[PDB]
Amino acid sequence: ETILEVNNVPTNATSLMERLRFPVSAQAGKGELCAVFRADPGRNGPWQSTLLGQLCGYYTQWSGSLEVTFMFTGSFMATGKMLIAYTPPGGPLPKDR
Amino acid sequence: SIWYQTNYVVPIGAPNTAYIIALAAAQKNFTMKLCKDASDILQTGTIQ
Amino acid sequence: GDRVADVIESSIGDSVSRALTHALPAPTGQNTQVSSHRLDTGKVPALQAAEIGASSNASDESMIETRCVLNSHSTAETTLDSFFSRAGLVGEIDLPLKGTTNPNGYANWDIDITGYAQMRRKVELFTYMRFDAEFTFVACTPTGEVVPQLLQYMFVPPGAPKPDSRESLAWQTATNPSVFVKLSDPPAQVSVPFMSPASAYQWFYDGYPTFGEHKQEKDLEYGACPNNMMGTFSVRTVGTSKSKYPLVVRIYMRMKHVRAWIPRPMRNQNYLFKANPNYAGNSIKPTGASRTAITTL
Amino acid sequence: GDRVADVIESSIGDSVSRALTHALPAPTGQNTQVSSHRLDTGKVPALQAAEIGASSNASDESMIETRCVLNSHSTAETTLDSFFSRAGLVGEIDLPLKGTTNPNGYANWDIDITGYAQMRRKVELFTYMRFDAEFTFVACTPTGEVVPQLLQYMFVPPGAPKPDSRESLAWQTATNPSVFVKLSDPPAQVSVPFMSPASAYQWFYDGYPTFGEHKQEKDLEYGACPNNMMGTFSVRTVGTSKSKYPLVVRIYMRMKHVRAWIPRPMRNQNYLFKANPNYAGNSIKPTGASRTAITTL
Amino acid sequence: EIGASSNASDESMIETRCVLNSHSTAETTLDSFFSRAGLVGEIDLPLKG
Amino acid sequence: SDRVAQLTIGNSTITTQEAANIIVGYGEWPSYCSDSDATAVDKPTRPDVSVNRFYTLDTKLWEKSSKGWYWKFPDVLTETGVFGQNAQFHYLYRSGFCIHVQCNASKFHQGALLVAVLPEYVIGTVAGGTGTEDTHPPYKQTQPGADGFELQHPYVLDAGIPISQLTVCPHQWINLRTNNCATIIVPYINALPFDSALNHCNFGLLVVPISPLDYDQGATPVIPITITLAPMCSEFAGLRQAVTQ
Amino acid sequence: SDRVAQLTIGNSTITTQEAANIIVGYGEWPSYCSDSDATAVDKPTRPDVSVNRFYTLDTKLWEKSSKGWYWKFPDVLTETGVFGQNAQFHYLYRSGFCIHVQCNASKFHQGALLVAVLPEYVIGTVAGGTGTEDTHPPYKQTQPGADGFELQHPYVLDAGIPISQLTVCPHQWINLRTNNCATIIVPYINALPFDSALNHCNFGLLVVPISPLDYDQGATPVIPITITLAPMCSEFAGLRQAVTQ
Ligand SMILES: CCO/N=C/c1ccc(OCC[C@@H](C)CCN2CCN(c3ccncc3)C2=O)cc1
Ligand SMILES: CCO/N=C/c1ccc(OCC[C@@H](C)CCN2CCN(c3ccncc3)C2=O)cc1
Ligand SMILES: [Cl-]
Ligand SMILES: [Cl-]
Repeated sequence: ETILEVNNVPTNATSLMERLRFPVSAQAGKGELCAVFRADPGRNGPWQSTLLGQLCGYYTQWSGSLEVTFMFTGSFMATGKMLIAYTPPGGPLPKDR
Repeated sequence: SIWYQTNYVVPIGAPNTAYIIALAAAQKNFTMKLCKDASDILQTGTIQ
Repeated sequence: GDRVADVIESSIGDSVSRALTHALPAPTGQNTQVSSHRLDTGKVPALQAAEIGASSNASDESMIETRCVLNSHSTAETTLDSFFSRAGLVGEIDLPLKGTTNPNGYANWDIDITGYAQMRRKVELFTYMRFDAEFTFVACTPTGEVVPQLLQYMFVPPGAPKPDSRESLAWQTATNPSVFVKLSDPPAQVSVPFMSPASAYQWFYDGYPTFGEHKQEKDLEYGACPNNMMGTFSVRTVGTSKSKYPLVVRIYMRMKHVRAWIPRPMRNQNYLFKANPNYAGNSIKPTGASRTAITTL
Repeated sequence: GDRVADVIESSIGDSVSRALTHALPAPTGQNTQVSSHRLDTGKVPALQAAEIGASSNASDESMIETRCVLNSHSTAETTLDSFFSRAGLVGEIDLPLKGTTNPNGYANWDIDITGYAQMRRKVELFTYMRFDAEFTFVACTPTGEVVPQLLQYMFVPPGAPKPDSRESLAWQTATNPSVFVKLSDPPAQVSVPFMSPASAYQWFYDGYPTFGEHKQEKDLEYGACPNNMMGTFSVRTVGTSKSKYPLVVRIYMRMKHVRAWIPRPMRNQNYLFKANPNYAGNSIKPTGASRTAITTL
Repeated sequence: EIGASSNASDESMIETRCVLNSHSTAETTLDSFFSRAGLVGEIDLPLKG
Repeated sequence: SDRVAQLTIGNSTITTQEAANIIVGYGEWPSYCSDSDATAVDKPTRPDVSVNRFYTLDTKLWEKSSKGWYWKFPDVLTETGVFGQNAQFHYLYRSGFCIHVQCNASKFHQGALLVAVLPEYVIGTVAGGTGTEDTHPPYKQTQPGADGFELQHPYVLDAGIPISQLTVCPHQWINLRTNNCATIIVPYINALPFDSALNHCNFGLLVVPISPLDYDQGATPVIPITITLAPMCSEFAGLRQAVTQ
Repeated sequence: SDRVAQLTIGNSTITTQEAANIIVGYGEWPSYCSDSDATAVDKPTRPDVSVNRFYTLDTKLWEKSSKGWYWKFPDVLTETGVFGQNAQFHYLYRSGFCIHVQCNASKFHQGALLVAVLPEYVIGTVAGGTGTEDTHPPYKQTQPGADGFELQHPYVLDAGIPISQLTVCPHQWINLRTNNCATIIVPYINALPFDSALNHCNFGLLVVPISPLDYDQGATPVIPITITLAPMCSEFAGLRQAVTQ
């Protein structure tokens, strides 16, 4: 496993390390959206920061299941439940949860 | 896509914002085929 | 566990595709057996019922008195490999000097063999085809002349950087396969495996490649299936200065180790485009020659 | 046949309802075993975790030093049959002379035992109940007097003609069961089987009996389930002229051969209607007695 | 934090069917990856330069 | 080892690191209807994975003044996913359920929710206040759909019965200082082998705060309660056109 | 004993007293995808009876001037019954089909329809008439839905190929003096184990009059052709929300 840049938005040199992680914080309980990204490993985007995506770049075709492990780095007193979903082909970006 | 199932709850004295780090890799049924050059070529002029 | 009867006695799940027919060996044509006059009531070979959808099973022996004929005529020349493993033109690349198309010394050829009628009509007899192939590259000037020029051919699979110039960094070819050869040398020749992500290429794909509303703008993608798009073939004169001579590369393909499924009616109208079966509507011609009357030759 | 692995190893279809617990015999209350002082670390019976949803498993022996007690107290009187097989009032039918309700000599009683609190509260402890029953009919004048009158009781199942008068042709009772008895005779008494189309009657049906839009008008049918509607009980004085005396028939029911499923919280607000659990909103009372403070008796 | 990759597999995260995977892993060996000739040097021998 | 758990069914997986075991209603697991109990003759359809999976239907906010809510099964899923479609196209339906109510807070919040399952949960009205009006609850109240419905008078569960005795039904508690979820497996409960998923709600799910939520100014005040559930051993029969009610 | 038949599958039964045997495309019966050919890992859903049944989708009128029509599979069912729902909720789909085209007349009518199945039936345009315009057929024409679409130029099957050679495909004829229906069983045909029921039409059904309908003034002039079909061994995988295209 290598770090996936889900937060690939900032681009100025001083803020590059920020791409390495996304935030979560107290919401208003409406099952709000936290983040989204394509699962395509050999496509431009987040996966480009991973060794998998890079090596994948040397092969025309690939086949297999992928996995993403999310690590929470908040304080020990913080708690929470998240819903992470993978939407197979054909499904548009989910409107709501 | 990631959604808040419930909510990020914290007591008095703890930060209202924390971060998540995502690590990814392939499962053991993963394989690749047909070697090709990568789309990037990290060089603009000649390398001295 | 399973306890309810309908589940135990279920067929849900058998992967065994039960087949009604099997192949028998047939190196030669069938022999003819002696036959005599039959004047029977009840037996009637001549009468058929084409509505069923099967071809007539009536044979020579039952329609006329035949002699015995030991037929040793071979059926070898009609196998798929015999029919297809003959190299034919499938692409041409031009590398002119002061022209319009490629005055830069290089050229990118989209790997698609549907630009030539002969070869195309043959493969389109089947819907799905799986095979390896031998490609031969013949190069010379437009007059069929041979000159001392060094060329580089490179296979650029989907996702690899397409050369944008005669000096593009992509020609470093560190991973893609490239071939360096002189026009003086004999035609370059290589073997190519079955590269599709599918179990077979298909000359016809009645569908769209992606989801969404299929509005007018995107109607060009109807019938386009990525499993058939193997990549780009790039060629360039090997130098930093323009070549002194104009060139032409003819690409020949010879299929080998062929398998095909689902026969189709054979094309009977002139071809117009690579990507589709479009035909000239104001010019629909019959499949063959015509005559003045049904009662005269 | 089944060949694909997921189908072979499937559980789709097992009708065997695997149970976590089974019943053991218990004719008497549990005995108490001798116990001594335990001063252990690790073992801790007193501590529980009610969140789990199970009752405390702590026993007398582990909470205090106990003596041995051979308990032979019977548990027989708390079986469903012991609890329910006691006849109670479930219906009253009035047959007055010059009144408003039934001045015609007959009466139709919709077979519903939910008109009396005592009996009702008992059966409503369970959701589903299956049983046979013994019905007893006590008749007399309004003063509890006995007179020489002949009566006819008839069970009219759903679909049979309900008598519309003391002289209705329906009293021919050629197929329905009828009982003829005098007020002087002892109370008529018969056995009734479990007649529902369902495996059990149910005192609660959270649903509607039919499809369609469930607009305001039809909201009276919410909770009404035909499987609980066994029919009509009709009674009449047996004659072509008005009876000389006013009558009252009290109907008593005694369940027997009882089975029940799914216990429920017991009713704690006065009953208002037969068909529903409606309660008086401006009069919600606590379940029991109250006191001035939590620290005083 | 331990420093090892996740050991969670398809079978334990969702109900899966049986799949006999015969996809080869031969093309990703070091020799397959590297034994492809590429440009590593250029030497110029000009006249009047 | 009892506080940690994983529920996987279909293409869905749930995790919890603060559970309090699992309750199996009336002590028995869901199971398909046997050939002895069955009565309808047509061969049923058992979609399996496409319908027996975790559906996360609704989220409510717990407040210092919340009264409690209820949802009805199978009413909650009748318009959701492949399960809903089957419920609509078929006259007959039967299934069990795995219910997982979620609610986490902090080690500084307090409060306790009673999560229970009540078969044949018939609703009553306050009868005009005086008890002289024979009112009846409207469709929107008896079958509230996925949004559930808030209880008017919790003490009597809006049906003239004491909530104090609701524990006689399969249940668990979500005591914030102990666990952040309740899990209850429920088998098909009815006096018939199959029934209409539309006209009949086999049971109701009740989530009621018995010990009010509380915390100090400054702690996250938004405490959601999310309802996730999965049908089990779903069976359908009596196919025809789709009907919503 | 070959002119009489009964097809029963699901809760549907078809009868015919003037059949002409049954064709089993390319000589093989539909079958579920084996664990060797399969590639996707999720456990599929096989609804069975709720989707593998006879759906009667459309009726056309045969006229002395009709040209012929075509329908596409599985396009025809994508919006019908439980089958349609599964096709929409799942990314992957595969199935076979039993097709039964019906058309009866009288012993005084005459005419012959060719009923065939053509895998990967790609449609072409007349290219502006002169062949200089690179036009493409619109969505409504490539995937006509249940209504089918009328052929513009039958002789070339609107795709530059001779209909005279269409008999090289699984087919039957409906010759009014002989039979009043055609029945063709078709196995899943594709170069992949499963595929999208939405973006890809595995094959097309063609019903074309080769010998024109005819009769005398006074005989019933309304001669319908009805299309009934049933999926076989339907399998679906890759569940998600419902998508229509
Ligand atoms: C060192 C460079 O040498 N490489 C030579 C080379 C030659 C051919 C190469 O790939 C040839 C692939 C063709 C056999 C595929 C032809 N097909 C597959 C099906 N298809 C197609 C076209 C249009 N519509 C549907 C299908 C095609 O055109 C790759 C490299
Ligand atoms: C010769 C005539 O003698 N017949 C006497 C008789 C007596 C009783 C008869 O049927 C008694 C059926 C009751 C035991 C059913 C009571 N139940 C079943 C469940 N139920 C109910 C009522 C309201 N809401 C839900 C359920 C009822 O009221 C029939 C005939
Ligand atoms: Cl949905
Ligand atoms: Cl429909």
